[PDB]
Amino acid sequence: MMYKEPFGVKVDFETGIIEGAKKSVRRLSDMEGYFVDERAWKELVEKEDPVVYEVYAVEQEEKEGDLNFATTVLYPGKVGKEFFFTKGHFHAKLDRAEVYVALKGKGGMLLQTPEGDAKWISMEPGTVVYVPPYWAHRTVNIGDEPFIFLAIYPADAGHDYGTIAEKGFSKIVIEENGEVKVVDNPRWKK
Amino acid sequence: MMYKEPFGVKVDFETGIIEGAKKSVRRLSDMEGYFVDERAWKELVEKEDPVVYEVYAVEQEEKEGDLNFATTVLYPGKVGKEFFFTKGHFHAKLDRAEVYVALKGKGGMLLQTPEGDAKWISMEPGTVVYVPPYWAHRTVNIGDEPFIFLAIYPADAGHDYGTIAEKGFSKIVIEENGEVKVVDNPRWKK
Ligand SMILES: O=C(O)[C@@H](O)[C@H](O)[C@H](O)COP(=O)(O)O
Ligand SMILES: O=C(O)[C@@H](O)[C@H](O)[C@H](O)COP(=O)(O)O
Repeated sequence: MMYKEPFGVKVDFETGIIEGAKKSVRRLSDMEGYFVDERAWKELVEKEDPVVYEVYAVEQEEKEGDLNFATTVLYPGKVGKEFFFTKGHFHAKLDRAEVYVALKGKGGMLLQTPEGDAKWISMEPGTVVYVPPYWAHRTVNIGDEPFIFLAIYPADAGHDYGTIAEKGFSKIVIEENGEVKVVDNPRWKK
Repeated sequence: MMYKEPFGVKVDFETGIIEGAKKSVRRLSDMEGYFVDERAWKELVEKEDPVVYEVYAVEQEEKEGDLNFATTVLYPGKVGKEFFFTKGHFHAKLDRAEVYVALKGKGGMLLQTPEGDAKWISMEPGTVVYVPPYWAHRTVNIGDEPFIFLAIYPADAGHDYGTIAEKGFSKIVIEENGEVKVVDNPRWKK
């Protein structure tokens, strides 16, 4: 058998860039049907179509017991009142967990069960977040600078984006009167 | 079914302390039969019996797909010429991986296959280390201050300390003439 080669990689905690990893880019135009204010979404796409987030991932062959890791740089912004976020997903193998480490900026995680119950966990540098089996998860940038974090997750966890793409999360994170709010999603189908 | 509660915990990157986690302490006297210079080991135990390392672990019920994480504070020191290190272990389920994130200080990882081939990966703050399936792993502090890191690993990986307790690693990390060396272990049985 081949024993895979151990390695180290440099991660820059100031930029989130993983040396040699290769950036994946999600622009606002890649996120139709995600934000509550659909007209605000369309206008910002027309005017700018900004980068919402970038991901640097180091991934193994899909195998039980193995581990992937990735950084994300989630840029600051709003679509209407709603802060920039990641698409969010369940695992394909639902019972897989994740562990996140916040590195820079100010943000948080929205989590949701298949039944639709949602939780918010605030994230500042040094916060480690336990993403349990069976929960979907989305990260949100509530500040004025990039929100940067590292995620470690099973190599065989896979992705279910579709469920979230259709239903969204049951809570949204917005700014009103200069204050950040977590509130029920008015468009939540269930 | 119960969906486990998501949570965040504060990790202090300067001290490695995980809030609320509860310290496990490994003193030099807990490591008989680990260092090459057995007389140097015995003398330092008699004179001081220093703390070699402390671990703060956040662990789940042993279940496929779930994740544990832990910090270690590996203190600076030598037993003779040999730098302080962790005991080191294989997983009980051998094909489980780990991911480490170096936070503070200067150190590195020694890895070894069941066949006895060994690898060294240098670790400074920001270095992420991929610990592959089937490898044993030990961390080493090659500097003058605590070496602090975070590890994420499968909840069902388990521990095999016994193999390492009897055979050691095939390489040692020492200081000679003010320079750090990685060299063959003269006492390596195989
Ligand atoms: O481990 C993870 O889930 C992350 O690396 C995310 O994939 C990343 O933050 C981007 O979010 P999403 O995959 O939901 O678009
Ligand atoms: O994930 C790990 O393996 C670490 O948390 C180690 O357990 C820790 O560094 C202590 O080393 P050992 O378990 O080999 O005594």
